Amino acid sequence: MQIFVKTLTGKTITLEVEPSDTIENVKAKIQDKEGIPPDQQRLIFAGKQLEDGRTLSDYNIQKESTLHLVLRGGMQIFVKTLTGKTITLEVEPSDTIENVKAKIQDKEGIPPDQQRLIFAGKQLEDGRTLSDYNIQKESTLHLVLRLRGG
Amino acid sequence: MQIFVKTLTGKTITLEVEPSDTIENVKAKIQDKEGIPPDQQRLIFAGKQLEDGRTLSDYNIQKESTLHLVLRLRGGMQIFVKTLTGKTITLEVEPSDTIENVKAKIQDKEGIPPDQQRLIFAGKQLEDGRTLSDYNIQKESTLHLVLRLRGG
Amino acid sequence: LPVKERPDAIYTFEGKTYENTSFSKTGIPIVGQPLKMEAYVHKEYTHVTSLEGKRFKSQLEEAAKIYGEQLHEIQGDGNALTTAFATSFLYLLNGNATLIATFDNILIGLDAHKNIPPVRQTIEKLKVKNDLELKQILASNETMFAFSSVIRHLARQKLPELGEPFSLLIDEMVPEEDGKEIEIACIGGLCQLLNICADVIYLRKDYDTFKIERYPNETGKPDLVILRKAAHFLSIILDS
Amino acid sequence: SLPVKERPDAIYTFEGKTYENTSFSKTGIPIVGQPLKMEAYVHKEYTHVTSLEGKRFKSQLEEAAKIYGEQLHEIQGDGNALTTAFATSFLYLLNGNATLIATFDNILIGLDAHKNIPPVRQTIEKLKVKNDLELKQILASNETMFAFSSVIRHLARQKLPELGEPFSLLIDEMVPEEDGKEIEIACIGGLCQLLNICADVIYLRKDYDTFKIERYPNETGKPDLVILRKAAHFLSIILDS
Repeated sequence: MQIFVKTLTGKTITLEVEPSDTIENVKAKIQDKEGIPPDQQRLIFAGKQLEDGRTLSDYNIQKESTLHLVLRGGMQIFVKTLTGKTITLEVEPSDTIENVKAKIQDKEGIPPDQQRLIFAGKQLEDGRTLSDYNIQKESTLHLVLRLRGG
Repeated sequence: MQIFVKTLTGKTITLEVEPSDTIENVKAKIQDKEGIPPDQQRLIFAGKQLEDGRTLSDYNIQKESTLHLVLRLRGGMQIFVKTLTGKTITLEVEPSDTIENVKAKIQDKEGIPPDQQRLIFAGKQLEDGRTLSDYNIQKESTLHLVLRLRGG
Repeated sequence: LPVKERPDAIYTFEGKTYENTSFSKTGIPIVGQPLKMEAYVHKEYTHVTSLEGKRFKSQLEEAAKIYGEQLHEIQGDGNALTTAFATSFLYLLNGNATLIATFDNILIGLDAHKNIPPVRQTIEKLKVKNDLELKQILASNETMFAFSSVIRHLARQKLPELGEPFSLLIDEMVPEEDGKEIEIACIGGLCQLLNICADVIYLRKDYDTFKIERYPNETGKPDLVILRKAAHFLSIILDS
Repeated sequence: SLPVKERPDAIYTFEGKTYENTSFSKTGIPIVGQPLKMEAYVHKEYTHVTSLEGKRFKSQLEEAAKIYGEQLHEIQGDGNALTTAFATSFLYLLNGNATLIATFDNILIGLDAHKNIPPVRQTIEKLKVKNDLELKQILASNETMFAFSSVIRHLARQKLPELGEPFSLLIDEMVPEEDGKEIEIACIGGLCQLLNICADVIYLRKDYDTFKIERYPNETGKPDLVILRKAAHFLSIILDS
């Protein structure tokens, strides 16, 4: 199916997609053609937001359908690497540690299962939330890579 | 971890793997280094066969472990898949293999995803969840492959 | 279908107005003008970064290396398979009186269809090789839509006569309703009926190289070259 | 311990045929291999490469050689490859560097008793004057390099906690005491901090077309060591000047 996407600047573009393509994959195609990074993309269709996990078929998107890029209150935190590199993330108090490691992956290319996160001298568990650790605005987390070998 | 693999000819090979790697992924590494197609590979470790879906950690495989490539079981059924153009594809299957598993083998030889394949036998389209025995597909039987790849 | 989903619809979302577009408003023709492949790649993959896009880009450039430097874009109205076929078929009909007569004889035998008369009038204009008339034919959205719908109707009526698999899967493979996608096997059947050869270029996102589906025999010189870019079809202008 | 059929060198029967597990001692793989051109290593490991993971590793290996050096040392995967690859790259830097030998020797004197400390000290003393031939003999001695590797592990466990977090908190998980237990990459960063040297660790990534360089202790600086991570295994790149 061939769909339409209208950018924030009003430009209209066509995309050759398939019903099974996920929304995350759509944003990747928008970047390949127009250059907008996926982290800046917020897509809507018929007045409903699209999450990276669904597919076009779920939102009954078909040929000639039009998706609109729109502007997005997120909490800013920092993740410092062993060498002192500072990573800036946008998070919510309900986000789990696994979600934060997924955000680190999108910026550093490191799989979540290869990351350790430390806050207040404590290692953070993947299933718990940021609120469980009292991680607030401007808090700084520490990233230590695993990547073990022998 | 660094493991050993011994081919049917006795040659010994090393592989740099990780505990989470699957057996299918190991066979892919064996092909990259030695060239044996994964469909010919039957791996054992400590006298136990290895299934394509499990991982090395499951078989408590670690550093210095040795995997052996062994001959396939006798008595397995050979079937043929003929495309719309007349090309003949040859597969090794068991009566318990599902139609989905057969399409996965077709993918490994033709590079076409299973969800883009139709299989027909006795003028009837075959369902993914049923087995070859459920359709009375015997040794040397011929199935027909019709590609989907729809577009508009 | 719901109002908010329809083309050209206007709605509001979080205090801002949005207007869905359409093929008629964007002016995208049924069959685009001749376009060099390198220009098409720059249009679709100017900022390519994803693995799927890099593979499509390199496979598109390899296809042009083999078959021809130019192509026709095809509107994704759901009939792109028959529209791309008609485009490639018209290049073959240009100046080929014997093939035009064989095609006209098939059209006469088909059940009634509103677009059959205009298609017959069109192929009459190509008995003598005329590149300029072909250009005007391909530039007419109404002419090419008629051609595209006639190929669909033709496939549904004649392919079942070839036997299996077409007798068993015709409705799933070539739906009657306009705008419903068609399976690739339809091209293979059409080549068999018309006694021509086609190469279909299956762009694969899971592999570094494309896959060539050649009909009716895995050997032979192609008369048509159709490219499948996801669930969409384009027509390559075959160079000699 | 572990079942008989799983042990190295074990012989068992499977479907009417006999099979013999191998081992590092039977295959003769040295602790540290001889200098090997990268193109020769790639030909060994990826001569029939077809998978996406292997083609990425192959292209990332060839780019690594373009940047850092044409030759490398293979390292035995006995579970100590991180400290063995570190020792290999470190010995190239110690060759002819009397100042660094003294700094390293001073750390060794302070470490808790260990049988392999005396031989390591005698070895580095033989490198105060640049001697490529002695270095070649050192790296070719399985006994010497195993001793060198185990001393680095012992050294890391004793001294890295003194750097503070994260090492004080994760030392046992990051650098196990038992020989043959894999070590996490942060151990290299700590060692560079203690020894006041710079290292580039080349993380070969199967999910990306390019590798990722982990540089310690600062994301800027000229590397003295170049260590390559190929899956859960480490090799040592011979640094060209």
